[PDB]
Amino acid sequence: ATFEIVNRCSYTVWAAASKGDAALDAGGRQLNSGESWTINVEPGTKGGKIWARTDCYFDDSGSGICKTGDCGGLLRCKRFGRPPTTLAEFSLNQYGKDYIDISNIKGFNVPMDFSPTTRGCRGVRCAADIVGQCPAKLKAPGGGCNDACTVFQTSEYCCTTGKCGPTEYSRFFKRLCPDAFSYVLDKPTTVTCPGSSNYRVTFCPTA
Repeated sequence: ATFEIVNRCSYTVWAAASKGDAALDAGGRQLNSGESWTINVEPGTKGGKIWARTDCYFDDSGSGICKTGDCGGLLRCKRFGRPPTTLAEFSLNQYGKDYIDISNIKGFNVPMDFSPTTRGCRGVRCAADIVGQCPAKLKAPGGGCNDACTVFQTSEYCCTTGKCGPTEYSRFFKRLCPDAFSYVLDKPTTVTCPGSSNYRVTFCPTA
C-alpha cells in the first residue's frame, strides 16, 4: 500500500514510520515545508504508526536527537517515538478491511489529517492549537502537549489494569479533537476502510 506523507506546516518536520520493532519503508525522512514523501507499506501490516518529529539534529550517518518524537536517536526509525507525538495509526487488510485512527494517547506535537486516497471510507483529523492551550502541567519543555500517563504514571491515566475512566486531562484532548483517541479506553473513533487502501498523512493541514 501507499502512504504519501505531506509537510504542509511552515516548519520542517522529520517524519517517522514504524511498527514497533522495524522500520516501515525507509523509517523516516526530513520533510521541509511543502515536501511529500511516498512510502510503501507491506498489505496486512498490523499496528504501524506515522508521526512527526520536531527540532531534530542528525549527523552524516544518521544518528542524533529530536525534541519531540525521538525514536532511539535514529533518523530512520525502527522503533516508536518519545511522547508527545500525535499519532496516525493503522492495521491493514484485517480479514477484508484496513482500520485507521489518530491517537492523542501519547500526547500531541503536530496537527494532522489522515485521509484515504482511494473510495469507501472518510478520513480523520486533529487540527486544533492543542500546544496553545495545553494545560501547564502537561506542557513539554521541548515542545508539544504531553498525555497525563506520561506526566503522572498512574493506573488511572495509564489504564494499567484495563479499567479506567476519562479524566480532566483526557477530556482537554477530546474538547479539542473529538475524532482522535483521548485515553486508552475511549469510545473508538476508528475508521474501517477497504483492504489495500492508500492514504495521505497531511501535517499542519489547515496551514
